Amino acid sequence: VDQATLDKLEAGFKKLQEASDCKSLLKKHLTKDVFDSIKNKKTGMGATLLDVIQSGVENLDSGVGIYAPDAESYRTFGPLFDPIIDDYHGGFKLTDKHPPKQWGDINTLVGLDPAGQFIISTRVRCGRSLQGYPFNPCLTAEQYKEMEEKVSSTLSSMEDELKGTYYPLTGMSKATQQQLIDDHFLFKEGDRFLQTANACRYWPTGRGIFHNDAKTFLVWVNEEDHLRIISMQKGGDLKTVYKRLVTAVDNIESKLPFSHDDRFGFLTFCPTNLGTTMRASVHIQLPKLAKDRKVLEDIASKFNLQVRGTRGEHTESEGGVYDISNKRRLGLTEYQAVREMQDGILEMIKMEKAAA
Ligand SMILES: Nc1ncnc2c1ncn2[C@@H]1O[C@H](COP(=O)(O)OP(=O)(O)O)[C@@H](O)[C@H]1O
Ligand SMILES: CC(=N)NCCC[C@H](N)C(=O)O
Ligand SMILES: [Mg+2]
Repeated sequence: VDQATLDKLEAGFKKLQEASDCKSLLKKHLTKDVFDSIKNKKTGMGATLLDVIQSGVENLDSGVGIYAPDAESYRTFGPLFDPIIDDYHGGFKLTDKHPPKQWGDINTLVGLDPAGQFIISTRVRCGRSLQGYPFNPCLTAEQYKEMEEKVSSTLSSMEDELKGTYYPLTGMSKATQQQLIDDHFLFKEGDRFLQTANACRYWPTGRGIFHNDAKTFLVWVNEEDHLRIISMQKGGDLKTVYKRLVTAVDNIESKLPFSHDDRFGFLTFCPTNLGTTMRASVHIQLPKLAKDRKVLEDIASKFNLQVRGTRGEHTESEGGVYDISNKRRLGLTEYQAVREMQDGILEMIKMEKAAA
C-alpha cells in the first residue's frame, strides 16, 4: 500500500470521527484499532481499504458506507466487514455460515392485501456475480462488454413467460430510459454512493436491461451487481411474483456460473446484499401509520423491515407511497427472507386498520 493511499485513509478516518452527526455503520465500526489493523493491507487485484471505505467517507449520509472491490476484500478487510455484516443482518457471528439456498414452500405464501386499498405493487429481486469477474471497481471497459455479451446471450434462451428482449443502455433514447426509470423498471443513472465507490466507470458501456413484454420479469446488467434478477407486478400477489423469480433464477443458474461463498452465500458488491441477495418489497400506502416517516420506520424496524422512498433508497415518499421490504438477506434462507416481508406487511396493514 503506497503512501498516497495512506494519507487519504488517515484523513478519511479523521473526517469520520469529526462528523458528529454521521450515523453510518462505517463510522460506528471503524475503530482506531480496526482501522490500524487493516489499513496497510492489499488484495491480489490491488484493492485497498480506501477502495472499501471511500464511498462512506465522501458520503457521510451513507447508512453502511463500504463495498467489496473484489471477493478477497471481504476477508482481507474482514475486521471491518465482519462487524458491519453482523450488525446490518441482525446477527451473524464470525463462526456463522449462511445456509444453503432454499426457496421454501411457495404454496405457503399469501395475497398481501385482498381489498386492494393499501398495496400498490409487489416486487422481489436477487443479485448475482459471474464467476471469473471481480466487482465493479476492478472491471475494465472490455470486461463490461464481455459480461454484457455473455448475459444477454444467455437470456436470449429464456422461454414462455420469461422470453424477452435485451435493451442496451448504449443507444437507448433518453426518453425511453427515463420512462423505464419513472415506471420503476430500470435502475437509475448516476448514484452518488456507487460513483464514489468507482462502481460506475465507463458508463453506460456494458449496462442494460432485459425484460419480457409485460415487464414482469427483468434483469439488470452491470449496475451495482453483474445481474439483478427481478420479478414485479401491480397488486399484492406475492406468491406469483416469488414463483416467477424462482423459475427465472433456477433457469439462469443452470446456464451461467455464479459466485458462491461457503460463509457468505451468494457474493455481491455491497455487504447488505450477501447471502440470499433477496429484497422483497411492496409499494404501499399507510396514511395513519405514515403520518411521520420516522414513526413508520420505527414500526417497520421491529418487523426487520426497511423503509425507502417511492423511487428507491435515498429518496422521499411521493404521494404517501413507501417502499417497504425485508432488511436482512444473510444468515436466513430465501424463504425466511420473503416471509419476513409478507409477515411484516400483513401485520402493519392490521395495525393501519386498527389505528385511530
Ligand atoms: N414493490 C415495488 N413496486 C414497484 N417498484 C419498486 C418496488 N420496490 C422497488 N421498486 C423500484 O425499484 C427501483 C430500484 O430501487 P432500489 O431502492 O435501488 O432497489 P434494488 O434493491 O432494486 O436496487 C426503484 O425505481 C424503485 O422504485
Ligand atoms: C444499493 C445498496 N447496497 N444500498 C445499501 C447501502 C447503500 C449505500 N452505500 C449506503 O451506505 O447507504
Ligand atoms: Mg439499487
